[PDB]
Amino acid sequence: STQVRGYDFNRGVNYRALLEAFGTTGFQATNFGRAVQQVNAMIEKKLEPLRRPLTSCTIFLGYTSNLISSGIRETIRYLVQHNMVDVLVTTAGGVEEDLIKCLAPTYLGEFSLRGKELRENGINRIGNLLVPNENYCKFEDWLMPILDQMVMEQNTEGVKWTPSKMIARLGKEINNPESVYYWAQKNHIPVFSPALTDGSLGDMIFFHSYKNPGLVLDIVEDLRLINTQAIFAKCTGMIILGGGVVKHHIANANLMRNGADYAVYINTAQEFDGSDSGARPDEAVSWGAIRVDAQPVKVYADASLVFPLLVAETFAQKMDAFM
Amino acid sequence: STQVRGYDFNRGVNYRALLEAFGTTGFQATNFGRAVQQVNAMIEKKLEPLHADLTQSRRPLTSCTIFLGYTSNLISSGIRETIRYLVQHNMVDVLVTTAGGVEEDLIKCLAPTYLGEFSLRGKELRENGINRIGNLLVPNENYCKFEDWLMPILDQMVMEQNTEGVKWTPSKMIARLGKEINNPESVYYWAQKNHIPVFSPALTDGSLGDMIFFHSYKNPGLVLDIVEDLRLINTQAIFAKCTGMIILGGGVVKHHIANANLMRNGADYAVYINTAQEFDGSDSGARPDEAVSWGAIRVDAQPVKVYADASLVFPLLVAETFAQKMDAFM
Amino acid sequence: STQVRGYDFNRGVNYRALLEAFGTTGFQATNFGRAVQQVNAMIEKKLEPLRRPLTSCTIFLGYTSNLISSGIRETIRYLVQHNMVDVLVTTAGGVEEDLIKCLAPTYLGEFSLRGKELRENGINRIGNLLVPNENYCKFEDWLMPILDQMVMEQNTEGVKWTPSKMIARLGKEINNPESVYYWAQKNHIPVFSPALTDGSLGDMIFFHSYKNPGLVLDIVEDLRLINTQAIFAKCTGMIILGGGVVKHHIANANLMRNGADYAVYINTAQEFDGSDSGARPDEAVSWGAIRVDAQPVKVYADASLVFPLLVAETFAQKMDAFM
Amino acid sequence: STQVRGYDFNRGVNYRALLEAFGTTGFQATNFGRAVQQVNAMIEKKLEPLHADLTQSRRPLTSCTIFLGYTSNLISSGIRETIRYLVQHNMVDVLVTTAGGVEEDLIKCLAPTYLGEFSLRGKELRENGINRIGNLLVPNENYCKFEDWLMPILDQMVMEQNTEGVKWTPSKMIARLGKEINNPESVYYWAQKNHIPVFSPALTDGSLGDMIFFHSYKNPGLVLDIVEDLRLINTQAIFAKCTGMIILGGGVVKHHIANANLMRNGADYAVYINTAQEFDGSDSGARPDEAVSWGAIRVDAQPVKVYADASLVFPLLVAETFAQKMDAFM
Ligand SMILES: NC(=O)c1ccc[n+]([C@@H]2O[C@H](COP(=O)([O-])OP(=O)(O)OC[C@H]3O[C@@H](n4cnc5c(N)ncnc54)[C@H](O)[C@@H]3O)[C@@H](O)[C@H]2O)c1
Ligand SMILES: NC(=O)c1ccc[n+]([C@@H]2O[C@H](COP(=O)([O-])OP(=O)(O)OC[C@H]3O[C@@H](n4cnc5c(N)ncnc54)[C@H](O)[C@@H]3O)[C@@H](O)[C@H]2O)c1
Ligand SMILES: NC(=O)c1ccc[n+]([C@@H]2O[C@H](COP(=O)([O-])OP(=O)(O)OC[C@H]3O[C@@H](n4cnc5c(N)ncnc54)[C@H](O)[C@@H]3O)[C@@H](O)[C@H]2O)c1
Ligand SMILES: NC(=O)c1ccc[n+]([C@@H]2O[C@H](COP(=O)([O-])OP(=O)(O)OC[C@H]3O[C@@H](n4cnc5c(N)ncnc54)[C@H](O)[C@@H]3O)[C@@H](O)[C@H]2O)c1
Repeated sequence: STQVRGYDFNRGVNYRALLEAFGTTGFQATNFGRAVQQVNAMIEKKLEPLRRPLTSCTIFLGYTSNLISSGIRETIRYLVQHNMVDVLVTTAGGVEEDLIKCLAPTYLGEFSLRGKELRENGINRIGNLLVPNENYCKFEDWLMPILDQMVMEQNTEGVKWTPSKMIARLGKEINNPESVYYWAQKNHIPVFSPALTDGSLGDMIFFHSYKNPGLVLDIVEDLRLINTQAIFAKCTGMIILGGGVVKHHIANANLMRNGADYAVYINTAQEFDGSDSGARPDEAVSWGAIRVDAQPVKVYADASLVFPLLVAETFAQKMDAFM
Repeated sequence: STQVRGYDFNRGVNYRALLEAFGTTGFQATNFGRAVQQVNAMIEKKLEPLHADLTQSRRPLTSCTIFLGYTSNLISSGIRETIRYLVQHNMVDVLVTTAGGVEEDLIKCLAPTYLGEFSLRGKELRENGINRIGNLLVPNENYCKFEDWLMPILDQMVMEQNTEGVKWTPSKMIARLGKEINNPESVYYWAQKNHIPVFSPALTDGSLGDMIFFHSYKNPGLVLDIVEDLRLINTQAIFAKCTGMIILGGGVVKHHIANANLMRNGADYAVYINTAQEFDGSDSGARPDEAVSWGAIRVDAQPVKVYADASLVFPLLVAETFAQKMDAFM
Repeated sequence: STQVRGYDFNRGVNYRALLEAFGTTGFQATNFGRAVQQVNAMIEKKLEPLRRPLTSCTIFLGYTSNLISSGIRETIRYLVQHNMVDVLVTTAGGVEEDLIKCLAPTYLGEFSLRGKELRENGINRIGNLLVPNENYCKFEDWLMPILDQMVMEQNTEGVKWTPSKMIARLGKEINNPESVYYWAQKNHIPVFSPALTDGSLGDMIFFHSYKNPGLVLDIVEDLRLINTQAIFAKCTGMIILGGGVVKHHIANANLMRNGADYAVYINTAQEFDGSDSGARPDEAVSWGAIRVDAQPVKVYADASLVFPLLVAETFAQKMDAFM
Repeated sequence: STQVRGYDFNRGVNYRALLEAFGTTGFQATNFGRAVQQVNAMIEKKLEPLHADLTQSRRPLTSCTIFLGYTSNLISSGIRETIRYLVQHNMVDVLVTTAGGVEEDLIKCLAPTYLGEFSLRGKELRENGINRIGNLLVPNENYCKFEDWLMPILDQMVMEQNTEGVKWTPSKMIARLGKEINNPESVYYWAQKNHIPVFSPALTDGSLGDMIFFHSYKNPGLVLDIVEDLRLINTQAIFAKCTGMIILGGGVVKHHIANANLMRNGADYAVYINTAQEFDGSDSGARPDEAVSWGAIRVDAQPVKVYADASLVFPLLVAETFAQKMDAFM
C-alpha cells in the first residue's frame, strides 16, 4: 500500500527525484510512473542474452503523423539511431514530413490562425505548427527523380514495391542523419505504413503516374512482413503514441502471437465513442492482442509533453548498453 | 440576429419541431441545426439537372458528388443500417472506411453483434471467446463463419489475377465482396450494385487482413495495389461539378476524403461529426478551418463540425435531410 | 442477449421508432436508451401512491449555469412548471440568467468570435452564445430595489436569508411564466446554489453592499435543507446535467440516505483527470451516494443535444399524470 | 519565426534543457513553454519594488497579486505538496479552492491517502469501507479521525459567534482550521500564518459540510456568510497594482477568480492548466479568449492555456518558475 505524496520543492530542484515522484502523485502522473516501469521492463528483457539481429524483446514503436510534424521527430530519431526499437509503424504524413524536414523547417504558430488568410499566403496549418507551401515544392523536386528510378527498377529489374520497401529506399536517398528513416534503413528497422498514399507522397505518386504510369505498391506482402516480426519474437513490447491505424496495426500483429507481453499507450482519445483509438488496453486483452497476464499502461496526455520525459527515464538511462 | 430558445413541451411532443428547435438551443445543438442546413444544401445541389474515360468509372455524374466517410466502429454499431440506407438509394457517391468498416458489414450478414458494456473485463471475455468493441460484443465464431465464407472467394481472386489479368486494389476487392455476399442488409452489396466505389487504403488492418495472411500460405500470390485506388478516388473529386464531404469520425477516412478534394482546390460543402479535439495537433481533431488553410475546403465554404458521438447524431441528421427527400431519389 | 441493429429508414421517418432504436444502436446511443429506462423507472415510482407534498420518489435535477444560457432553459422550465421534479441544484449563473432572459434575450453567435472586438462592443460570449452588456444593466435596475427590501426584512423582520430563500423570492419577484424560478417558488420546489455569489448576482450584491451594507447569505441552513430532502425520501432519483458543485452537492445529499435508488448523468467530462465532474457513477457507489443495487447510467454527450430527447421519451409522455 | 525542434538525447540527459525544449516541440508542449514564460513574467513583476483599510486585510501589497485556484481532487493528489510549497514561501497571494480542497489537506495531516486504480468496483470498495477518488483511495477511518479532530473546534466557533461577536465566513473558518491543524505539511496552516486568504464559497459541499451538518444537531447556531467573503476577494483584485491568475482545473474556482479580476477590468497575466474543452459551452472549458470578451482578462494580455492533467504539468511548471526564484522569496 503506497501513500500519495508529491515532490517537496523544499528539497530544491532535483529533477530525477521530481520525475520519480510522479509515481506517487496520482491520476495521470501515476500512470506515467507505471509507464516508466513498463518500458524499463521491456528494455531489461531486450538486454537479456538469448537482416536485423534478433533480441530477447522485440519493441514496436507507433506514432501518428502529427508527432513527426512536432519535435517528437527528434525523440524518435534518437531511438531509431541507437537501435533501441525494432519495428516502426506510422501513417503517411509521419514518413514524408521527416524527409521534408531535411529540406526545409516547420515553424511554430497558433491554433487560432484563420484558414483563409493562411491559404492566401500559401501556409499550411498543422495544429499550432506551420508548413510553407514551398516545403512541398522542394519535396516534389527531390522525390520525382526517385519515383522515376523506382518505376524503372520495377519494370526492368523485377522489383515488387511495398510501403516498407519504399520507405527504406527514401531513407537511403535522403542520406541525412537528422532523418528517422535514414537511420531506420541503415539499422535494418522496417517501417510499416499500409495507407502510404494518404498524404503528400500520395500527391506526388499521383502526379508522377500520369507521366510515368505503372508504379505498384502492394500492401499484402507488408502484412506478412509485420506479422512475422511478432510471430517469431521471443517477447514483445508495444509503445504506441496516438491512435488510428498505427495503434491497431501493431496490436493486430501482436494478436498473431496471442498477445504482447508489455504495452504502453500514450494518447488523448477516450473510450466512450466506441473507437479503437480510445479503447483501453483491457479491450485489447479481450481479443488477444495483449496477453492476459500483462500489466499494460495508458497515459491520457498529449505525447508532445510526455514522450520526451518517458525516454529520459528509460532508454536514455541505458544508452551505454545500446552501443 | 436569432434569439436562443428551446423547444416548449407545452406544445406536446412533435418530434420534427423538437429537432428543428436544436438550431436555436445553442452549443452543439446549434451546430446540429447548421449541419442539417449544410447537408440539405448538398442535396439540393445534387438534384439540380446537368466523363467516364477520365474517371475510369461507370458512375454517372450529378451536380454534386458527395463523399461519405466513417470509422470502422460505426459499422460495428447500428449506424451500419443508416449508411446502408443511403447507399441503397444512391444518395451518396463515394464511400471511404477503414478495414473493420468493410469486414464487419459482411460478417453481420453471417452472424450478429451483441450489446454488452464498456467495463467487461478482458480476461474473462477472452476465456469465453468473446471480443469487445466498446460496449458491443463479437463472438469468435463470427470470424470462423467469415473464414469459411471468404476463403473460396480469395481462391477465385488469385486465379483471376494470374490468368485473367486482374490487378486487384482495395476498392475492386470491396466491390467483389459486396457482390459475393449477395444480401440486401449489406452496405457493400448495395455499393457495388449502384456503382458506388469504396476506398480503404489500409484494407489489411483487420480481420480481412488476417484472412488474406493465412490464405496466402495456402495459396500464394494475391497482390493489393493502393496506387491505382489513389488515382481513382482523386479523379472522383477532380471531375466533379460540386463536392460535399460528410465525415463521421477521424483518421485515414477523414484525411483521405479531404486530400482528394484538395485536388480540385477544395470541397464546396462539408459536415464533420466527431468526438476528437484539436489540442493534440491531430488531423482527427482539427477544426474544418484547418483544412481551409491547406485547400481541402474552399475559402468561401461554410463548413460545420458537430462535437458528438455519431451513434447519437447521425440518425437524427439523416431523418432531417436525406430521408425527407427520399421521393426525389426514386 | 440483444442484437445490434440501427433504425431502418426504409420504414420512413417514424420518429418514436427512431428514438427507440437508439437502445440497440450501440455506444452512447445505447446509454441514451438506458437513460430513458432509468428516468421512466423514477417516474413510475413517483406515481405510485404512498410545503410540497411528498411522493414515492423524490427527483433531484441538477444543471450547470451554461445550460440556462442555452435553450435547455425552456426544457427545465417545463419540468418545473408541471411539478415533475422536486429539488433543483444549479450554480449562480443558472439562477441569474433565467431571470435576465425575462428582461432581454440571449443571441446565437460562434465560438470563434474574438474577445477584443466583442469587449469593445460590450458583448459577452458564452460558448457560441452572446449576451449584450445592456442585459446586465436591466438586471441591475430590476434587482437593486429587491436587495433594498431584503436588507430591510433582515434587519426589521428577523429574516435569515440563504441562497434557496433568495432564489424563491427572486422567482416570485420576476412574476413571469417563462421563468424557471417563478414556477419553482409557486410549486414549492427549492433551489440550492451554495456559491450564489459567483456571478452577476454577486456583482450586484457587492455593489449594493456599499450603499446598504449588511446582507447575509447563510449556506449552513441550506445544507440542512437539501440534506433533509434526501434523508426523508421514500425513494430518490438524480438527474444531473454537467458536473462541478451541482453534481457533487446532489450526490452528497443522497449519501446521507445511503444512496440514490436511480441515477442518470449527462455530461462531457472524462474520468482520467481524477475530477469529480468526470467520475463514473460507479465511483459514487464506493462512497455511498448511489446504492450498490442501483443501475445508474451516464451518457457522454452535450446535454443541449440529449436532454430534450430524453424529456420527450419520459416526462412528456406522462404529462397527463402530472396535472 | 521559430523552428520546430525537439530535444536531442545525443546530448545526454540534461533535464533543464529537456524542459526548455518543450517550447519548440509543438502542440501542448509549446503551450507549456509559453506558460513558463507567463508565470515568470508574473514573478518578475511581483519582485519589482513598490491599503489595509480598503481591503480589510493585513497582507502587504506587492507589485503583482497572484491568485492561485485549484479543484478539490488536486489536493487529494500529490499536487497538495506543490501548492503547500508555494504558500509556505509567500509566492502567491490568494487561494481559491472547493471544499474538498480544504478538508483533504487537513485530513492528510491525520491519515494518508493511498494509490489504487480507476477500475476498482464500487460495491467491493463500499463493503470494505474505502472511498475512491479517481485512482486514489481514502479509507472511511480517515473521516472518523477528521470528525474527532473537528467537532471541538466547531464547538468553539459557535461559542465565539454567540458571545464574542464573530461573524464567520468560509475564509475565516479556513484560517482557523489551518491554525488548529498546527502542522507544517498543511497548505492552510501556512496560508493563515502568511496571511494568505482562502476563498471557497460552497464550503458546505463535502465532508466539512457533513460535519457541520451533524454538529448542528448537537450544537445549533453556526452561520457561514458568503457575502462578506465576496467583498473580501473582490477587494483583493480592485486594489492590486497588477494581477496574475494561475488556475488548475475549472468550475467555481476558475470563474470566482476570473470574476474578481473583472472588477479591475481584467487580469494582466493568466495561465490555465485544465482538461476541459470548449464545445459544451461550459465555463470550465472556455478558452482564455472568452474571458477577454467579458473583461476578466485584459485585451492586451497574452494568456496561455495548457490542455493537460495538472498532476503531470504543474510540478514541472513550478520547477521552471517559482522554484528557480526561491532566493528572491527569502
Ligand atoms: N501531419 C499530419 O497530421 C498529416 C500529414 C499528412 C497526412 N496526414 C494523414 O492523416 C491521416 C490521419 O492521421 P493519423 O492516423 O496519423 O492520426 P490523427 O492525427 O487522426 O490522430 C488519431 C488519434 O491519435 C491520437 N493522437 C493524435 N495526436 C496525439 C498526441 N499529440 N498525443 C496523444 N495522442 C495523440 C488522438 O486520439 C487522435 O484522435 C493519416 O493517414 C495521415 O497520413 C496527416
Ligand atoms: N471495429 C473496429 O473498431 C475495428 C475492427 C477492425 C479493425 N480496426 C482497425 O482500427 C483502425 C483504426 O480505426 P478507425 O481509423 O476506423 O477509427 P478509430 O476507431 O481509431 O477512431 C478515430 C477517431 O474517430 C473518431 N470517432 C470514432 N468513433 C466515433 C464516434 N462514434 N463518433 C464520433 N467520432 C468518432 C474519434 O475521434 C476517434 O479517435 C483501422 O485501420 C481499422 O480497420 C478497427
Ligand atoms: N453561463 C455561465 O457559464 C456562467 C455565468 C455566470 C457565472 N458562471 C459561474 O461559473 C461557475 C462554473 O460553472 P458551472 O459549475 O455551472 O459549470 P462549468 O460550466 O464549469 O461546467 C462544469 C462541467 O460540467 C460539464 N458540462 C458543462 N456543460 C455541459 C453540457 N452542455 N453538456 C454536458 N456536460 C456539460 C462539463 O464536463 C464541464 O467541465 C459557476 O460558479 C457559475 O455560477 C458561469
Ligand atoms: N476530492 C474531490 O474531488 C472532492 C471531495 C469533496 C467534495 N468534492 C466536491 O466536488 C465539487 C466539484 O469539484 P471541483 O469543482 O473542485 O472540480 P471537478 O473535480 O468537478 O473538476 C472541474 C473541472 O476541472 C478540471 N480538472 C479537474 N481535475 C483536473 C486535473 N487533474 N487537471 C486539469 N484539469 C482538471 C476538469 O475539466 C473538470 O471537469 C466541489 O464542490 C467539491 O468540494 C470533491
